[PDB]
Amino acid sequence: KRSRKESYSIYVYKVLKQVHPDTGISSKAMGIMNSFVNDIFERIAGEASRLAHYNKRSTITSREIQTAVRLLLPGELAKHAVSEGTKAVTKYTSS
Amino acid sequence: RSRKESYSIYVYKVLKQVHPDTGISSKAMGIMNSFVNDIFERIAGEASRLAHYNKRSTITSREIQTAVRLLLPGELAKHAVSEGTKAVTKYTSSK
Amino acid sequence: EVQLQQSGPELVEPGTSVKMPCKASGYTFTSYTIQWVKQTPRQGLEWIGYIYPYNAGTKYNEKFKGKATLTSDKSSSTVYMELSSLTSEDSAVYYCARKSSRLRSTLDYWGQGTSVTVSDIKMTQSPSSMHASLGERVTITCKASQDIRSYLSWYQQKPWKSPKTLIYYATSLADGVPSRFSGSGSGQDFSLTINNLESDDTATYYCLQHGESPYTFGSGTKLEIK
Amino acid sequence: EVQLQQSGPELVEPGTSVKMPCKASGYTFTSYTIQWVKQTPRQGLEWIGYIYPYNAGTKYNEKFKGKATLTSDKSSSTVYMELSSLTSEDSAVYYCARKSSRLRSTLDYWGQGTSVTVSDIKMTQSPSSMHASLGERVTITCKASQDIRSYLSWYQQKPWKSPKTLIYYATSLADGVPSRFSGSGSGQDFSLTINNLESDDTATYYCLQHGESPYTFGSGTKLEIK
Amino acid sequence: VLRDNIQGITKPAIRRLARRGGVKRISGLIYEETRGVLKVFLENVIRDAVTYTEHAKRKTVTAMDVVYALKRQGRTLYGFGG
Amino acid sequence: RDNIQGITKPAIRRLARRGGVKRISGLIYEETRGVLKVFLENVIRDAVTYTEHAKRKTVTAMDVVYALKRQGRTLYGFG
Amino acid sequence: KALQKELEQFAKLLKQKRITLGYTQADVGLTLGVLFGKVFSQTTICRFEALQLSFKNMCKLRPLLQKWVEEADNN
Amino acid sequence: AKAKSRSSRAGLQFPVGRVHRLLRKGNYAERVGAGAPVYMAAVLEYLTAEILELAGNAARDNKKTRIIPRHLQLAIRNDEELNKLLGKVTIAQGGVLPNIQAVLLPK
Amino acid sequence: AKAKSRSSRAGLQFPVGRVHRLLRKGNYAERVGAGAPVYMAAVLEYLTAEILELAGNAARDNKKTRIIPRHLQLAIRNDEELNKLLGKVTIAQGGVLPNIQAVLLPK
Amino acid sequence: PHRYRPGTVALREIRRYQKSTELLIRKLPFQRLVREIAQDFKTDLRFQSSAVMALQEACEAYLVGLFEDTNLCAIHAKRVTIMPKDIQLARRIRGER
Amino acid sequence: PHRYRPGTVALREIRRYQKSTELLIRKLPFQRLVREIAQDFKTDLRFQSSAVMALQEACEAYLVGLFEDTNLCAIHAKRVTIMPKDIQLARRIRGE
DNA sequence: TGCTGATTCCCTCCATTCGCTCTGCATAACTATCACTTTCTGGAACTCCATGGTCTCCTAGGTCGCCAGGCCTTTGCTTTGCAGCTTAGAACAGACTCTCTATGCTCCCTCCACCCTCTGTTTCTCCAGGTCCCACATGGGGAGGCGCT
DNA sequence: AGCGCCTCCCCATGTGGGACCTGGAGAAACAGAGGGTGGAGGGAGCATAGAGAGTCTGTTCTAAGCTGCAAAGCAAAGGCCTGGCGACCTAGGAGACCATGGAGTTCCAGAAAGTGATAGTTATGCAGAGCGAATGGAGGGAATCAGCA
Repeated sequence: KRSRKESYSIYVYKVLKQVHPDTGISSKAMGIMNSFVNDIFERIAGEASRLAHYNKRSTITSREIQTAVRLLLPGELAKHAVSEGTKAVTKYTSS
Repeated sequence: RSRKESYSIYVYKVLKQVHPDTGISSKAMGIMNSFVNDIFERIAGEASRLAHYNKRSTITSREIQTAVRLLLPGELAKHAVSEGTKAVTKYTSSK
Repeated sequence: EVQLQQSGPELVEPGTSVKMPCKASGYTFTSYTIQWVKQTPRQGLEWIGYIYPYNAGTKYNEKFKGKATLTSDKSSSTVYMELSSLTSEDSAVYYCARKSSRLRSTLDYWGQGTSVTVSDIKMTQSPSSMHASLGERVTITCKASQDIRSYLSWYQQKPWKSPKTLIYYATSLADGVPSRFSGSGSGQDFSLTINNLESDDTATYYCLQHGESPYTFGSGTKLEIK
Repeated sequence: EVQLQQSGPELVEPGTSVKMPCKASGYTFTSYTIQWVKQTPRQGLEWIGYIYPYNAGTKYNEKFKGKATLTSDKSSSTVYMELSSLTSEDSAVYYCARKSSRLRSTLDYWGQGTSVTVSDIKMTQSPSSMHASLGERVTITCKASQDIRSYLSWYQQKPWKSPKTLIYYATSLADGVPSRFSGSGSGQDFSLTINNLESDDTATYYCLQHGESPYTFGSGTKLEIK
Repeated sequence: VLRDNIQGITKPAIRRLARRGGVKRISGLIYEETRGVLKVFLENVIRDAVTYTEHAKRKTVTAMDVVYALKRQGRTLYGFGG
Repeated sequence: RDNIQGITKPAIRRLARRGGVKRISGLIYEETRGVLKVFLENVIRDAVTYTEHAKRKTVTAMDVVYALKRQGRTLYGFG
Repeated sequence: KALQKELEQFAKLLKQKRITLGYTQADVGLTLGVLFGKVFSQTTICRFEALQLSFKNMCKLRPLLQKWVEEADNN
Repeated sequence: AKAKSRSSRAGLQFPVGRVHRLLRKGNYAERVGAGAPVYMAAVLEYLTAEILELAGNAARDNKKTRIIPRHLQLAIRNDEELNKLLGKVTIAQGGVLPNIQAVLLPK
Repeated sequence: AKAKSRSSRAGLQFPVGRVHRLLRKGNYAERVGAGAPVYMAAVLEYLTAEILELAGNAARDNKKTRIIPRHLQLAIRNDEELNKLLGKVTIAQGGVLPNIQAVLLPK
Repeated sequence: PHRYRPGTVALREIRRYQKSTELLIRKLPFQRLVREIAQDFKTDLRFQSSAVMALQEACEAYLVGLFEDTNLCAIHAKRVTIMPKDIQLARRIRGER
Repeated sequence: PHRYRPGTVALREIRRYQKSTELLIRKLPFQRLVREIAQDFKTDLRFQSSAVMALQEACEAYLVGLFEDTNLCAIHAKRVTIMPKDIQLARRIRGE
C-alpha cells in the first residue's frame, strides 16, 4: 500500500535506444542519469525563476528558459540546446 | 519616480541602538543593505528547500531555525537561534 | 572573428618530413578540436585526423596512421602537423578546420590551406556536374552507404579557396549562410537545395559525414552558372 | 568534549620568566579566543588579556601590558603565556578560558589553573557574604560604574576549583546549568537569583563585564548553606 | 560507544587514494595529515546530514540527507538519489 | 581596438603590492592581462545576457551584480 | 610432496644440462614444436624452470622435456 | 476528445506534462507559460542524448555493450563543455581520468 | 485598536511585515507560517547588530566617528565565523587585511 | 632474487588504481568512523547502508582530488614526494582553510 | 646620493597599498577595455557608470586575491619572485 | 651498446551467476473543454542620462642606466621511503534474531489565506552643520654608507 | 673584518580651512494592521512491515613489522642575469561643462494567454520471468624491466 516513486528512467532509456540501438545500461548509470536530469532541471528552473523575479514578471516563459540555458550552459552546448528548444517550441505551436 | 525600498532606516536604528555616537556612510549603508538581502535570500532559499524535501507547503519558524543552523557557523548560529526563539516567544506571548 | 592562420606553400624533396601550423585566434582554443583534411585533384577531400587540445587527444584515419602525426602547443595556441616520408602522391592542399567537441557540430571554420608540392562509409553523389540559370532551383543528392543519424554537412568551395560551411546536422543553416540553401533528408538519403542562384554559386559542393569514426567527404558536385 | 588542559603548580624564583601552557581539545581551536585570568585572594580575579588564534590577535590589560606575553601554536593547539620579571606579588592561580569572538559570548569553559608561587569600570556587589537556608531565595546585585549593553556574566567557583559559568548575556543560562539560577537586569543594574538551595551551592559567585575593552570581575559573594 | 576509529583508515588505504590521485612518492607524515583532513570533512558533511535528519523528525540518517548535505557544501553527488 | 595595454605595468604592480607580492617577474604582466581579459569576458557576457533579456540597450549595475553573483563572486555595495 | 621435490630436482638438472649445452630456453621452446608439434614460448620454459606453475600444468609439461632431454643428449 | 500527449506534439520523449507539473509545484513562479516545459524538456532531452551517446561511444571502445558509471565519467571528463557544466559534480563509481604527470615518468 | 505593528510585538527593529511580504511574494513556498518572519527578522537584526558593533569598534580604534566600508571589511575579515559566512563575498571599497608573509621581511 | 626499482611499482600502482573504479577504503572501518563521528552530534542514530555508501564515495572522491592538487603543489616545488605543506597549500588555495 | 636597497621600497609599497582602499587601475583604460570586450557581444550598447565601477571593483578584488595565491605558490616554491607558473598553479587549484 | 631471464599485463575460451529487459495489471495524472480573468503587447509622450566633444593641468608612465642579490646549476652527503618477505588479525560475506521506527490511514481542528477599511510608516525632498580631508609644521623612527677600532 | 654615531627620507601627530555628506523635519501614499470567513494543511493516535542493529563463524586477504639500499632531498658555493631603484620627459588621464538624441518609464486598451474545475482515458510504476552480458578461472602469449657482458 506504499506510494510510488517517479523518475526519468523510462524516457532516458528511450533516448538511449534512439542514440544507440544495440546498447544497454546498468541501474547505477540510470541512477547517475536520473540525478543529472534532476540537477539540470533545478538549475535551469531556478535560474529562470531568478530571471523572472529580476524583471518583475510573474510568469516563466520559453524566453526565460532560453536565457537561463544561455547563462548556464557553455558555448556550443548552449547553442545546440537553444536550437533544440526553439525547434521543439516551433513544432509544439503548430498542432 | 518609483519608491524603491531598502533597509537603511532599520540598519540605522540598529546602529544607533548598539552605538549611539557612531554614524555611517552611504556606501557602508549600501554594503549593509546588500548583506541583509543576501542573507535573506540564503535563509529563505534554504527554508524553501527544507519545506520541499519534507513534502510541506508552508515555511514555519522550525524551517527558519533549521536553515539558520545550516548556513550560519557555530556560535553565530547558536546566538541567532537564541534571538529568533526569544522573538517568536515574545510575539506569541503578546498577540 | 575566428581565424585559422596557416603557412605558405612548401616545396619538399621526398624522404624528409614537413611541418604545418594552424595558429588559431578569436576563440577559446582548448574547447574545440582541430581537424586536418587533405585535398587532391585525383580523389578530392579526405579527412586525415584531429587533435583535441583540452586533453591533447588524437584520432587519425586508418590510411594516415604513421604517415601523419599531430601535436598541440597550448601556450602559442597552435596545432602542428608532421608528415613523414613524403611519397610522390603527397602534393596536396592541407586544411585545418575548427570543430566543436559536440557531435552535432561540424568543420565550421577552415584554414587557408598549405600547398605541399613533392618533386568506411562510401559517399555517393549522383550529379557530378550540372548547369543552371540565374533563378532556378538546384537539388544535389548525397545518398550514403551506412546509416548516419543526421550527421551530415554541406560545404561550398570556390576554386583556389577554402571550403565554406553551409549546412550542419543535415538541415541547420551555418552562421552567415542565407536561407536560399536548404538541407533535407535523414538516415541514408540527404539533399541540398539551392532556391534561387546568384553569380557567386559557381562552386564545388561537398557532403561530409561525421557519424562514424573515419569521416568521409563527398565526391563533389560542380555547379556552373549560365 | 571541550576541555582546557593546564600544567601543575610552579615554584619560581623571582626575576625569572615562567611559561604557561593551555592545551585545548574538543573544539575548533582557531575560532575561539583564549582569555587569561589571574586570581589572588587579595584582589580577586583580574582579567589579563586574550589571544585569538585565527589571526594571532593580542589584547592585554593596561596593568599587565609588557609584563605578560601571549602566544599561540596552531599545530599542537596550544596557548602559551609568558610572565617575565616576577615581582613577589605574583603568587596567584592562573586560569585560561575559552571565549568565542562573538560579543554576546563569555568565558564559558575554564582551565584548571596553575598556581605560581614566588620564592575602567568597577562592579560593586552589595552583599559581601550572606547566609541562606536550604530553601531560601538568594539575590545578588552587581551594580556597574558605567553602562554596558547587557554584557555581563555570572560565575560560580568552588574552593580549590575552576569557576563555572552560570549566566551569560545577563539573562541567558549556560549549557548544563539548571533553571534554578536566573539572571536579570540591564544597563548598570544586574542581579542573580538562586531559586531553591542545595548543598552544592556553597560557593563564591562573581560577575564579569565584557562590554568594554578592560574586562572587570566582581568582588564576589561567599554563599554557604547550613 | 566507539573510540579511536580514524586509525582504521590505514596507511595502505591512503596510499591507494594517492595512487588514484597520481602520486608517485608519499612522505611519512602525509598519513596523519590525511586522517585529520578526512576527519574535518566528515564532521562537516555528517553535521549537515544530521541537521537534515533532525528536521525530518527521524532517527535514521538516509542517503538523501547525505545528498542534500553534499549539495549544500557544493559537492554534488550523482547516483544516490535526487 | 587594443586597449589591453591600458592595464599598464605599474597598475599590475600596484595590484600585486596589495596582494603582498615583494618581487615580480617580467612575464607576469602579460599573463595578468590575459587572466583579466578572460575574467572580464566571462562577467561581461553574462551581464550582456541579463541586459538583453530585459530588452535593454544599457548595462546597469544590477546586471553586473547578478552576473558576478552567478559565478560565485557576490559583490556588496552596488544595490 | 615428494613429487614436487622430484620435479624440482629434475628441473635443476635440465637447467644444468641446458647451461652446459648452451641452448637457451627459447631454443627449448622452439625445439618442442619440432619434437612433438607443440611449440612453447620463452615464458612457459621460464615458469617451468622456476617451479611455480600448477601441478597439473607441471605434469603436462613434464614428458615433453623428458623426451627433449634424451633428444638433446645425442641429437 | 482523444490522444496526442504534449511530448508527441512537440516531437519529444521527455514528458512535457510532468515537466510542467514539476515547474508548477516547484515554487519557481506564480505562473508557467505553456512553452516553457516544451523548451525545458527539449534541453533536458538534448543533454541526455549528448551524454548518453558519448558514454555509448566510450562503452563501444571498451568491447562492452552496457553503460556503467565509468563510461559516463569518461564521457563527461573528456569534454571541455561537459566538464564545465558538471565540474563540481561527483559521479559515484566513476573513478578518475587515467593521467600521469610527465615529470613522474622515468627517463 | 491603534494598529500596533508586529515588530513592536516581537520587540524588534527589522520589519516583520515587510519580511512576511518578501517571503510571500519571493516564490519560496505556498504558505508562510506567520512566526517565520519573526524568526527571520530576529536573525537578520542579530547579524546586522553584530556586524555594526564590530565595525563601530573598528572605527573607534581607527579614531573615526563614521563607519566606512573599510571598517566593515576589517570587522568581517578579523572574525573567523563572519569570514566563513562571507567567504565568497566582495565588499566594495573595503581593501584587504594588512598581511605580509614572514619570509619576505628582511633578515 | 629479483627486485624492482623504486618508482616502478609505484607507477604501475598509479596505472592500476586510476583505471579501476571501486572504493579504496575498507567498508567496515569507514562505517565505524562515520558512526563514531555522528555519535558526537546525536545519540542512538541509525544510518542506512546507502547513506554510509554515499559518504564513502564522497570522502574518497574528495581525498583523491586533494591528492591531485597536492601532487601539483609537490611538482611545483621541484619534488616528487608529497608533503604536509603541499596539502596545506592546496587546502589554502582551494578555500578549505 | 641616497638609494634604498631592493625590497625596501617594495615592502613600503605593500604596506601602503594594503593600508588604503582606493582602486589601483585608472578608470578610463578600464572603461575602454570594458567597452571593447562588450563590443563582441553587442554591437551598440551603453554602460552605466555604476556598472563600470562594479566591474572595476570586482576585477581588482579578483586580481588581488589571485596575487595572494600566486605569492603563496611562489613562497612554497622557495622563491620571493612570482612567475607565470605560480599564476597557472593557483588558477589550476582554484579550478579556473 | 645489447640480450636472456624473469615478472606482469593483455587476449582469448568456458561455465556461471546476476541483472537487464520484456510483459501484465492497476491507478493516478494528463488532457480535452469550457468559463473567467489578468498580464502584458502596443502605441506614446516624456523626462533623463549616457555619449560625444572641449578644455586645462598635472602627474603617472615609459625609457634608460646601474647594480646587487636572488635564482639556477652543480656536487656531495645523508636519510628515508620503497620493494619484498613473513606472520597474524580482522574484514567480509552469509545467516539468523529482534525490536523499532518510518510510513500510511483517519479524524479533526487550528490557522492561514482572503477580502475590505483604514491609518500611520515610510520614502522623497530640502535645508544645516558636523565629520573629515587637505595643507603645513614638527618630531620620531628606520634605513644605510663611512670611521675608528 | 664590526659596531656606531651623523645624514637622510618617511611616517605619525597637531592644528586650522572648508567642502562635502550626513542628519533631521514636512507631505504624500501606500502598505501593514484589524476583523470576520472558510477551507484546508498539518497535527495526533494507531498499526505493519521493512529494515537496521546485533551476534557467530569461517576465511583468506590484507595490514603490520623488519631489512637492505638506492635514489631523492637538502645544504653549500658559485655565477650570472634579471629585476629593483632612481631620473626625466612626456603623453594621457582626471575633472568640469554643454548638447543632444536615443532610451527607459509611466498611462490606458484590450486581446491573447494562463488558470480553475471535471471527467477518464491513457501512460507509467510495480511485480514477475527469462535469457545474455558480464564476472571469474585458466592458460598463453606479448611487452617490459633489470642485471650481466
